[PDB]
This record gives sequence, structure tokens and C-alpha cells, in this order.
Amino acid sequence: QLTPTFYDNSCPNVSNIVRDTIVNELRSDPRIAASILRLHFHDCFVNGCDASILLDNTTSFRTEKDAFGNANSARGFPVIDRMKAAVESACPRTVSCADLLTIAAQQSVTLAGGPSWRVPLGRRDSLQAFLDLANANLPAPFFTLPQLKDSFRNVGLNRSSDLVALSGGHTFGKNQCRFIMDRLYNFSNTGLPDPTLNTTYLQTLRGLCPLNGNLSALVDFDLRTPTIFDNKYYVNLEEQKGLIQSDQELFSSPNATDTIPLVRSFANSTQTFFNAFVEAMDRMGNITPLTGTQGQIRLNCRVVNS
Ligand code: HEM
Ligand SMILES: COc1cc(/C=C/C(=O)O)ccc1O
Ligand SMILES: [Ca+2]
Ligand SMILES: [Ca+2]
Repeated sequence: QLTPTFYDNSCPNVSNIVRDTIVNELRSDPRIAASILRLHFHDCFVNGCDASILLDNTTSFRTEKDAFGNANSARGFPVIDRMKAAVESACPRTVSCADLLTIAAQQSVTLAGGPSWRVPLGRRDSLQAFLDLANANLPAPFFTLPQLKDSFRNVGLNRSSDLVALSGGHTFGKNQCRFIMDRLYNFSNTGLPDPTLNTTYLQTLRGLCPLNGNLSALVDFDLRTPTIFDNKYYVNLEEQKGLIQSDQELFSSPNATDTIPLVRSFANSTQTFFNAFVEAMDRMGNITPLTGTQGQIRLNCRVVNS
């Protein structure tokens, strides 16, 4: 069983070292907290939270970094290397990369103004990476609500509260124009914009992402508070201002009978959202972990030991 006190004796300062690393990085890269939370999410949705995502290429298996959901998209890997080196200096061969990334995600959320809690610990590191599984398992921004639900259920998160609450991770961070071009100019081959996108916000998005423009340009997920972890993401959805298709479907999909009340509940109360986010985060963090003597305590998160 995973437990929050796992390193209370072996590496009591692990959480603090992780925190200090993120604080320093945030001074030069204000997007890093959002980037780290996403890394943990992509780790957990592929063979569980086993740091498989941190592995680089080898001649026997391809890195998950080349998956459609990660390539020219996932970021912050060197920052994970920095805190790992610091933790290894403070407590040699003790903290797994899987647990380190889980802590980084939680500390990232707290530093951005979100809830503060102690994550269950005790996860161990995979001995391989899973590119194909990553391409099959990571949900896409163009998914319909049924597909998003199918995506979460496939990795073990059956509750609509898991989907709605974890989607709140879009209360901060960036998204490329590439992923909303269809919503802005030709949604589902209709030759028209997505009708569930607020018309006033549509004009704004079109100015940031003009047709034939730089598809890699970045746009904020939350137009209210771009870098603050709060419940404003949900207030946006209620106004048809979710950024990507998968955001707005939580509230506008014909299959959203069960998600609509959750969106409203989280938009109405910070406390309610925060509680559900912690709950959903720990459930996602509990997806098929390697524990005990399974896997290893990777010394360099990029490669398997020796
Ligand atoms: C429900 C399905 C989800 C879909 C389809 C989705 C879609 C997206 C897309 C397309 C991006 C933009 C990437 C880019 O432009 O390079 C992204 C960014 C992000 N996502 Fe999600 N996501 C999902 C769930 C989540 C979850 C569960 C979390 C965390 C709990 C998360 C955290 C983030 C963060 C923080 C960013 C910004 C990262 C950065 O700015 O570096 N996402 N996601
Ligand atoms: C970031 O996530 C994704 C990106 C793509 C990109 C496809 C393309 O460029 O053709 C597809 C699916 C994803 O889940
Ligand atoms: Ca993984
Ligand atoms: Ca916000």
C-alpha cells in the first residue's frame, strides 16, 4: 500500500528539496509548475505512475517522449533531473523517480496557489518505456466526452468526478494554436467554428491563432487567471469559454448529464474543487504502481540502472 510517510525516516527533506527546485525555476520559467503537473499525468496514464515517461531512447525500446501527446509538447525534463540530483545528494539511492515526480506535481500545484497535501509514496521505477501504450492511452483535445470517459476508464479512473476534477489542471498552463484551429475555423468538417465556443472569445482566439498562422504559438488555458491554480477554469466552461474541445465538452456535450453538475459544483466553490482535485489526484497517483522490490530506485531518471 502506498503511504504518505514513506520517506519520513529515510529522506525527511525530499519534499523541501523538490519545492526549492521549483521555486527557483519558476523565477525564470513561470510555466514550469504547469509543465510538471502534466508530466505526472502523462506518466500515470501509461503503465501507471512508474516514471516510464522519463526514460530516453535505447536500441530496444522507444521513448514515450516521441508520442503524439508528448513530442514537441511535454517539457521540464531537465528540471526533474535537477531535483533528482539534489535529492540523490541528500539521500543516496532512496527516492524513486516515480515518487519524485508525484511530489513535484503536488508541490507545483501548491506553489501555483492550489491545495496542499501529502501524496501517498512508495512507488518504484519501470525497467522500460511504452511509446505505443502512450499513443493509445493519452486522451486527445479533439476527443468527444464519450472518448474522454473511455480514456480515463481504460487506465482505471471510472468516476466522472475524476475526469471533471483532473481536467481542472487546465486552470493554468499553455496550449498551441495547433489544437484549436478546427474549433476556430472548421469544426468537424462543417466549415464553421465550433458552436459551443463563446462568439466573443472566438474572435479573441482567432486573433491569437489566425488561419495559416504559427501553429506552435501558445495560448493560455485559463483566460481568467493564466498562471494561478484556482477554480476559474470551471467558471469559463459555464460561459462557453473552455479553450480546447475536451474542456468544453465537460459542460456542453450531449453526454454531459453527469458532468454538468460537477462543473457547476466546482465553479461555485473553491473548497469543493480543491477537495475533489486532491481526491482525484491521489486516485490517479494510485494507478498500477510498482512497489516493494518490484522495479528499481532509478539513479538517473533517464536510464535504467546499470
Ligand atoms: C481530459 C483530457 C485531457 C486532454 C485531452 C488534455 C489536452 C491538453 C493539450 C492538447 C495540452 C496542450 C499541449 C501543447 O500545446 O503542447 C495540454 C496541456 C496541459 N495539460 Fe492537459 N489534457 C487533459 C488532461 C489533463 C490532466 C489530467 C492534467 C493534470 C491533472 C493536465 C495538465 C495539463 C497542463 C498543466 C497543461 C499545460 C502544460 C504546459 O503549459 O507546459 N491535462 N493538455
Ligand atoms: C498533444 O496531444 C496530441 C497531439 C496530437 C497531434 C497530432 C498531429 O500533429 O497530427 C494528436 C493527439 C494528441 O493527444
Ligand atoms: Ca508511466
Ligand atoms: Ca487559473
